[PDB]
Amino acid sequence: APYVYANAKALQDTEKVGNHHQCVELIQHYIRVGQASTWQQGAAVFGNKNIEVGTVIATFVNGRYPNHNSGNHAAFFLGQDTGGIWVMDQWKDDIAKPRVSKRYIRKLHNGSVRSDGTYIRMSNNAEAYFIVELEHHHHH
Repeated sequence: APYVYANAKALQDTEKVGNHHQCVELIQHYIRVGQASTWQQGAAVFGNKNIEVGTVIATFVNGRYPNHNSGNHAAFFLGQDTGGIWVMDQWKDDIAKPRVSKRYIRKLHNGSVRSDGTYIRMSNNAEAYFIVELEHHHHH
């Protein structure tokens, strides 16, 4: 929890924002999280008993946001249960996603991280989501 938008729950039904209506641009409109290429993988979201409503979360692979992967995604955490997580997000599809809105991301059967660091159906895989953190001091 280094980024927590306390009003993330209020975003339901708002107009999509940013220059391309992309998932990262929703976060960036309200919070200066920077470019996703700078993010460091934080604690896992699914199962985490400490994550606060509004925490900025994202898909992470091998410690980093996978810009190279069509399944990359970012969102605001809303809550969780035994079957998945509720997030607040957006993306460019004006038909499936006309507004900023909540959706349920499930823990999939055998959906845990694979040896190469990847996840099946990653953006729709609750286990792919980690808290967005800052690079530590031992980076160069």
